[PDB]
Amino acid sequence: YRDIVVKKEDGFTQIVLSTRSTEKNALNTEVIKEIVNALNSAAADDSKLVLFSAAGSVFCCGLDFGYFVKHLRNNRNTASLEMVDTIKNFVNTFIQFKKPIVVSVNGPAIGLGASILPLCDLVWANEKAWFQTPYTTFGQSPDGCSSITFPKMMGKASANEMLIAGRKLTAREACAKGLVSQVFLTGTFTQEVMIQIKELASYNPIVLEECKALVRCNIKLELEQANERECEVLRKIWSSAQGIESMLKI
Amino acid sequence: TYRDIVVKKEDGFTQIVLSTRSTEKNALNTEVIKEIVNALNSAAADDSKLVLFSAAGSVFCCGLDFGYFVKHLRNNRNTASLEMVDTIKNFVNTFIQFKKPIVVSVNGPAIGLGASILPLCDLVWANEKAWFQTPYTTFGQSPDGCSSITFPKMMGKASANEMLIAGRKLTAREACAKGLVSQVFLTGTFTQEVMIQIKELASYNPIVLEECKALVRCNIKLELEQANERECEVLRKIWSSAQGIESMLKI
Amino acid sequence: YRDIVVKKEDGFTQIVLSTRSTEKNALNTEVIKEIVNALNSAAADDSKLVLFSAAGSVFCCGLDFGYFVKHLRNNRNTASLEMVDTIKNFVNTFIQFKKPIVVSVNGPAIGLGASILPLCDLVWANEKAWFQTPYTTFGQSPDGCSSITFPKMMGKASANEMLIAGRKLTAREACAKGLVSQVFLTGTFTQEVMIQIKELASYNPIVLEECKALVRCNIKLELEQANERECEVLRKIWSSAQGIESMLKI
Ligand SMILES: [Cl-]
Ligand SMILES: [Cl-]
Ligand SMILES: [Cl-]
Repeated sequence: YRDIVVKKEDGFTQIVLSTRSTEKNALNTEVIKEIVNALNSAAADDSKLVLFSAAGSVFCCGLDFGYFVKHLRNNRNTASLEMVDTIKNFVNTFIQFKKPIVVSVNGPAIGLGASILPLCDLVWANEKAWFQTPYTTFGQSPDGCSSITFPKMMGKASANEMLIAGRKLTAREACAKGLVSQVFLTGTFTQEVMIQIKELASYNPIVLEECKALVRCNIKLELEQANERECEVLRKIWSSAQGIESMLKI
Repeated sequence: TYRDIVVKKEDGFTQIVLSTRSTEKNALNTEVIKEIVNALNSAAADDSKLVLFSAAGSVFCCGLDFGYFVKHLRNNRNTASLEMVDTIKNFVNTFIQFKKPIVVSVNGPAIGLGASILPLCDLVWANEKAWFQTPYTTFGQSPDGCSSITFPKMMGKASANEMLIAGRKLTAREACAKGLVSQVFLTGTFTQEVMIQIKELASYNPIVLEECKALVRCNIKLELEQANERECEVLRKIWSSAQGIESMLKI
Repeated sequence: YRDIVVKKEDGFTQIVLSTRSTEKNALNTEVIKEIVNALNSAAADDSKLVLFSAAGSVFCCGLDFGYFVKHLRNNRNTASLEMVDTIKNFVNTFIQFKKPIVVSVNGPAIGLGASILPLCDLVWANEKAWFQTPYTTFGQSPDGCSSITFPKMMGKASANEMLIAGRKLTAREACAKGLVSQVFLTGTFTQEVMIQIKELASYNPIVLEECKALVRCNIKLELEQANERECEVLRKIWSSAQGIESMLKI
């Protein structure tokens, strides 16, 4: 791996976002493929859970648009179709993943950076982290199943303040909305996380998987279907003159 | 031309102002419902990217005008309840089918049917002094506007029932904590803040706006139509009963 | 009876948990069979609604596992089936119940004492009450349909802070999450519940039965299947060696 660090500790595996092929941990095709491959290996591991974290001032600014736009500019529906396929499979990996994923957010989560969070099982955020899905600004419709997961958590109209209006949520605001599930003090953030993760790793593996399987059970199909619907709209938008024009805006 | 509402076709948005003259406090009667349906239908058809739905006076909407309805019900109960139920069902259905985003601006109390329609819109912008109430149990009715499912969806069932059964009032800030309101504004800058935020929304791409709304409502639109049918059948039963009329007369 | 008091007042029946057979209103087979009997009776009453309350320092500390681990020790195959069957029928009684159930929580609600709350219609809690489902310390999968009701009400990530992380919620934070529906000041708690309950019981019977029917019809089938799936998983955990090893800790 070039763009992530994977550390298999006592009963859990840390996947750390730490990109060098991109800035601010943006996701290009190759970063996404390392994540998918690291997750696939943790699934085959004897890890009980995954900690998903990031290094740097930003957690994840989401899709690297500079990278995708260059590909989209030799033409056409092709680059469009490939990029959606990549996003589709990325989101699905999270949807299908059987072990708990605890996400540690120590900086802004933006776009696909924020929209995959509700696909995880616990979301622990530094009080300094913030969250946004500036879709209307990007000129796209929702990704990461957010068209269903934001309304389920916070209700339609609060979901829309993020999906339609593009508003930033502080960590505390996102937690009252259900997007973050626990807020931590900045000074002691990383040690607070490790202590609580080692506690979680100390529990029984069968009860952790069975609890996730029972919460997973009814929601999985809905998420697969949301992802499919989201991807179909992105295919349409990203192969339109309009959609391409929008992605080109910085 | 409209008697009870004002429609403003603005820069990339349509503005529908509830401003009734034939009822008090923006109460809804048959005639006010039909104008609103009509205005929505026209906004659906023209090149507005979105609708701003608002009100004038000291209340947003006090819901159904029961003084107006109990008079017809008193004359022919079987026939008048079918009518009442048809117009409400179709009022609600108009909001369920509307494909463009509806932003509602609430600048005073929203009561009964005036609160229960809010969850069918897309953003709910409230002045800090607005409050919200569905006193169905006080009125002597069951839920309307799909609130039987939209309130449990946004709040959880028990919190839903504090509004649906217990008849409790929510300030704008506590309605915001429960998902019914989505943004709260200081009273001093309410309408100017609303107007700037609406123009920035109207600056966005129409296809992005409508696709996003379509995606969000996809797995729920059927559920809403079905709730509205269920609700209105119970309402038909209650408003055609001796107890129902009596309850309505005491409002 | 022995462990409960039934009080049939003007338009409502009150069921009071005050256990002598267990400590802190914990549930054994006998306490559970009494609650089921009271409920079935109340369903046949002319009462418009049920008030469910408790006496003592705690509301309900959940399953009495010191009682259960005992009978599981010798006959480790069929004592589990017996235990899960009692639990499944206890939960089903709430799922099926047709009149409103208001629950009054005047102290901690722990484990199955907490997870049955979402099955009732209103949950009035003293500000001093707190809520916990410490399943992963118990070493069990969720019970009471918490696998679907906690996620539905508060979002999946917030739900897992309870389901997986075993976190305690005060009455106020349980109210922000949708689990409690009204918090009361402690000095007048009792007075206020009785006043508000007689208020509710003064409403038209037809309209109370119908708001409950309109809320209930969309969700009951889901609740029944969650119960079935939760019970199956508990069959397995509680009959396994590591399960019984878990059940031993007070
Ligand atoms: Cl950096
Ligand atoms: Cl006025
Ligand atoms: Cl005691």
